[PDB]
Amino acid sequence: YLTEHPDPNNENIVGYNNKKCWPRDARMRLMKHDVNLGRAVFWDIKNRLPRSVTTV
Amino acid sequence: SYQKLLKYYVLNALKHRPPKAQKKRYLFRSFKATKFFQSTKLDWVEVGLQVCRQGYNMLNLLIHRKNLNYLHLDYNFNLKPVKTLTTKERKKSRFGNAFHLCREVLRLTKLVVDSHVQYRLGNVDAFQLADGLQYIFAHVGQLTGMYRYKYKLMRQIRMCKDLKHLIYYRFNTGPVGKGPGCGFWAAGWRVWLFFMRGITPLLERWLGNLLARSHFDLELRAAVMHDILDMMPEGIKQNKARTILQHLSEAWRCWKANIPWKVPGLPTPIENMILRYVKAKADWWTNTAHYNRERIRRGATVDKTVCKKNLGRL
Amino acid sequence: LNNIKANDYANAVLQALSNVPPLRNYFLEEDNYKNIKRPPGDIMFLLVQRFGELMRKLWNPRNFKAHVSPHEMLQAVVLCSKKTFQITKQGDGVDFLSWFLNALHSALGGTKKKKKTIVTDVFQGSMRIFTKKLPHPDLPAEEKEQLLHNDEYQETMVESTFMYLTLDLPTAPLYKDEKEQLIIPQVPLFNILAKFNGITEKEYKTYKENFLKRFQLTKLPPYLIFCIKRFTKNNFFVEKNPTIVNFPITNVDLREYLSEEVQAVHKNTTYDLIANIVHDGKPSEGSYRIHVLHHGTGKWYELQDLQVTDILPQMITLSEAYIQIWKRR
Amino acid sequence: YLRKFVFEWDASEDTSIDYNPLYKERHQVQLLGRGFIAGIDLKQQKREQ
Amino acid sequence: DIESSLKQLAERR
Amino acid sequence: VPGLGRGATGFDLNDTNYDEFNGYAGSLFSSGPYEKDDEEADAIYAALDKRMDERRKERREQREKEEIEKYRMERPKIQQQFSDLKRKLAEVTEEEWLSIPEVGD
Amino acid sequence: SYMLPHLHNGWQVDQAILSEEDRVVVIRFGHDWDPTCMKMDEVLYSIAEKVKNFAVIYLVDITEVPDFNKMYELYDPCTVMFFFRNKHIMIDLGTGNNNKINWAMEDKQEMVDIIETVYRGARKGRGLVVSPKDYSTKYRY
Amino acid sequence: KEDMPPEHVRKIIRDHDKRVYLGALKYMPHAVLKLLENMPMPWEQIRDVPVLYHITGAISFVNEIPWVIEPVYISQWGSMWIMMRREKRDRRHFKRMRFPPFDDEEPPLDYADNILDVEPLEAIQLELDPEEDAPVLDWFYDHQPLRDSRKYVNGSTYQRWQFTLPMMSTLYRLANQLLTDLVDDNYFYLFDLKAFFTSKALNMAIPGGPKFEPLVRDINLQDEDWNEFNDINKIIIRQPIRTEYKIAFPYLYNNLPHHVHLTWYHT
Amino acid sequence: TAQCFLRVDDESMQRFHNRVRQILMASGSTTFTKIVNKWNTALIGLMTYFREAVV
Repeated sequence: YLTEHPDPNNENIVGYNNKKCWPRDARMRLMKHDVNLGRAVFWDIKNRLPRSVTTV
Repeated sequence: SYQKLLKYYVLNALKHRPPKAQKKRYLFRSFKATKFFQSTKLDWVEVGLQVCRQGYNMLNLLIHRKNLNYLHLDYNFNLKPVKTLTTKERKKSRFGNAFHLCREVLRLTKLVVDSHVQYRLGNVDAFQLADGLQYIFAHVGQLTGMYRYKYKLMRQIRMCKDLKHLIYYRFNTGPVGKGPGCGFWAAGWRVWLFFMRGITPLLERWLGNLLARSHFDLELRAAVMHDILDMMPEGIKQNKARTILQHLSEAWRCWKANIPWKVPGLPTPIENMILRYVKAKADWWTNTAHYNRERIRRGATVDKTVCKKNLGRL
Repeated sequence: LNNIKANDYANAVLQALSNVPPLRNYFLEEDNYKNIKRPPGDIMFLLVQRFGELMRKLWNPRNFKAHVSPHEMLQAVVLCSKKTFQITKQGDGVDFLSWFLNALHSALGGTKKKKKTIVTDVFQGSMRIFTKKLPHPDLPAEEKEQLLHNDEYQETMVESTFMYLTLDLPTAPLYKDEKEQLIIPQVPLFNILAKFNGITEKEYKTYKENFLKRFQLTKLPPYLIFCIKRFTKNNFFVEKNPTIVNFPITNVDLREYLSEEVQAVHKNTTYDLIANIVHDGKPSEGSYRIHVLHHGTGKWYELQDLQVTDILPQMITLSEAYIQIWKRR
Repeated sequence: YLRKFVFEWDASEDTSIDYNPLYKERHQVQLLGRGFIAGIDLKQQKREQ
Repeated sequence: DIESSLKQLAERR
Repeated sequence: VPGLGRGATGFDLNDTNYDEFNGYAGSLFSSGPYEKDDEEADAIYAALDKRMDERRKERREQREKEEIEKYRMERPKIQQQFSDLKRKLAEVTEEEWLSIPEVGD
Repeated sequence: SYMLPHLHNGWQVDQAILSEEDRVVVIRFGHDWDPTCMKMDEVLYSIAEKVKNFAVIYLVDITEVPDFNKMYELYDPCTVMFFFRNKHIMIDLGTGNNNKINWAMEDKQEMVDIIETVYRGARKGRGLVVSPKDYSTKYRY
Repeated sequence: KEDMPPEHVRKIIRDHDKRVYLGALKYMPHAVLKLLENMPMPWEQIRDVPVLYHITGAISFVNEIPWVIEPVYISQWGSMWIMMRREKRDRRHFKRMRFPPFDDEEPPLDYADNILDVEPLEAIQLELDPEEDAPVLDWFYDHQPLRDSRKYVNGSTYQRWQFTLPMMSTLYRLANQLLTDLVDDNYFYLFDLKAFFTSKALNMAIPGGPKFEPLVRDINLQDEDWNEFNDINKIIIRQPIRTEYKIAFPYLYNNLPHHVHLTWYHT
Repeated sequence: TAQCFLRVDDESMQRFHNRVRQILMASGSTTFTKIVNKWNTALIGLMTYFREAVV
């Protein structure tokens, strides 16, 4: 993911969707590795789908 | 009280802007330069009494000019009706906040001057005079009905009370206990003079005035109608106004329906004006539809008509 | 080019400025601009060198990856523009292109205004503005004609240099035409390229003043830039003009837009479209893509961030052209 | 880490409700035993110093 | 008729 | 005939004429014993008001002119926007006015 | 615009009220520039021809025709007045005063229902009629 | 022009082209403000003032401005403080008699009838010991102390004052009740104007200081999504970081120091 | 081995609030019986769907 979408500034955390309904200790904790892994998983899933057929 | 005094001190020191350059015009020098004013030397108590009398007379003139003989103003500037007011009379008696504020200012002046004349007569001691002045300047809201007519004035009142809490609990230490004998009226007198500074131009403007001598589509439609009917032959405009109004409504409906609108017999200048009007009304229509949808989705209080209309527009 | 947050407009503009043979060749050699002098406390030159660096990354015959990160160039752009044209918030392609060309022209002039830079040599041309002041319309006809002798409301000589041509689309037809055609308006390229014919008089009205700015091209740059005006601020919001420009992509003759004494100077006026920046979507959440003509081959490629598609030559005219780069041959 | 014209202020507007002993009981100023806070009675200040 | 009211409206607005 | 000529009986104090501040609009002394001395007094007091306004007259009027110019330039009144088409609409023959159709087609 | 007929003096008003015998006379006291009057007059024009069979609408300017200010308590920026056979009809809207609408409803159907109820009660003989809706609460949520 | 006998205005206001009268009535709030700002001090029995009165008696302004020398004024009010405290300690049954109305509805007493010939009972003047208050006992309780002396004030305008050091020492002694006898601004550590500005800009209240509405919109600390930066598993706690710490060093203990003024350090 | 804490999504809460608002506005001249029936139906649907999550 970082080979195709490099992030030198660790900017992957700025737009990470998280469930604000739960308290802070109950939400997802935006660790660098966890944020990168989530973005990578979503990127792989999106790449599996052609954009014209559908968009995620 | 200490904390709020600090709050107002900080607010004054922070909202402070340097004074702006003037041309140095003095009001009283101009007054003296005219024939209507003359100078003399008078006792402060005498001019206080004279100012109270002049204020009472001027308020009487203002009341009687409206022919409101059913309202009587006493020498303590307490205005009261003499009979049950008719709705017409009640509307006629709506003097506004400016008149009441000026009347209560004159009442405060009457209180101060009356305390001073009471001291000058010899009925009360000078200590009693100073304590009475402190009470007057610390209890303006209680002694005088000022806060209702000007809400911001309430703030000043709290200042005075805070200042009392600042002085009393320092004045009442040691042998002196709680009592009505504390006279120190610098702070409240300062505060009320500073309020008077701010409100002087407002009352002067009111007296000068009194003694002198959403729906964008509807307005757009009215303005375009006026512009078209001005550039209209006089002998033909009897029914052509209604015809062009019907044409405007048809053009708006046609735009709302994504259907072509091209009147063959309509001249091209009038047609171009109608096109411009439809464009402007459509821009307003789209913008207000989006704004209303945002308001409704956010959770603002709306009635049925608004939602129905918005749904239609959307 | 990688899309760092919302910077697709900058990627489109940079790709448009790339694939331009002269400017790209100038920036592909570091020696062409390294030795020019700079002021001590000058930050504009960071735009130049990095841009050249970017070119050398784009045109690398042997690269480890098939994409290039514009992060350094965009950081230089943000620093030089004083928090304008950010990487997080996307800006107008036309405005960014104008600022970037002006900044490249200024920074390449070493410690002085070099009248002839590569930017000026490639993109800048000379155009003759015929500004004709107008009397106020709310005047009697006799006074209106009397003001014609004032020698103030006549054509003037304000000939200047244009870096790009701002073409103004006609307003949307509002009501759809009764014909079977689509609701999307269609206008030929020569129709928008009519304000610069010479006789067409577009009204210009500032506050309490009227004008008639006639335009006449006097020097055609080797690479012509068209800045088609799409986004217009109406009384309430910003509307993007959906008009479709019908333009050819292999032959455009501008000989009819030049003065007769001017037509003789330029032997060549046949322009081929080489770059086409297209804006899609609403004015707020818009996206930028580019159609670039790959020389050597004849293929046309559409680039949008990291997406490179092989577009057919016929389909380019269908999209809402925003910015265009043409080669004079 | 994780209307009504109110003449007198409300007690909830109070500050200085501290938990640190260093801030609740603050060591007053003893100006060499010769300076006194303004306003307060001098004899009271002398007695309670 | 309509113009008489239009002039009154324009003058007052 | 007055309003009672209809034989009806009831079952500017208008809210429009009243403002919470300044009370009801309209001078209470609009008409009265006005003579040369009254005119002289009004002139003197108007001169005094002008002299008082002279304190910041230049800068205040400059700022007012700039503000109104920018307000008109930014937001134009709808009559200003339609004045161009209104004036271009003058060039029309009176014969064409009778030719305006209805919306029946 | 304001295609609705206007009355320029008290004489026009007091023979307009007596002109209609089988139709309810509606009089809007106010000012065209007043926005609220603008809303009501737009609503009235939207239903001007719908109630032509049993109602008529006239517009009266307060400044032009101020003689009815004292007798009808015309102190609001706008009022709507209902007459039939020289008799005023009071409408119980729930607003406290039954003599005048004193407000601009955006829905034309509400005004249509109000005028229909006024006509039904006036032809039957009742001088006071009950609105088929309560306007004390704006019904906004 | 020149000043006229006071009986002229007396007769005019006793006896009473309406345009002149109405135009004069417009400036009444200035009359009120100038009357109230020229209010006599507790140590003065009679304070004669220059008065600009309308020829028709419609209005009368107190022309002068209350110019007072700051040290003399503060010393006089300190002496007033002492005398007031002594009198309140003396009189257990002090009776307030201040009057909120101008004799209620009663007509305004005529000054020439019952105030003109009545002499004041006394003033609140403090008794001054001649041995220590020698330089000031001559003028400490005048309407304007040294207005007619050329050496100490500039002149009749009463705009500049210069005093000899013994007089200022006596004035400082007489005003010791109104001064805290602080010799430093160290008493105002984290409690001065700049500290209050820093507290307000950070939406925090000093214990002894006031409280303000937030200067900028504040996001709840429960909204942040547990970044590695604000991970509480890494933070070592020894003492609670108080508001005073953040005000003292706004750029170290605050994550968004905006419109913060650096407080003056130790003197 | 694990605890699955349940909650109602804020989207569903907003849908319920909007349904209540629609019931309130669309009341107008309707009988109180039908308004209460609509509220009862909304509440029954919400509770029978979000049984534990409501608590």
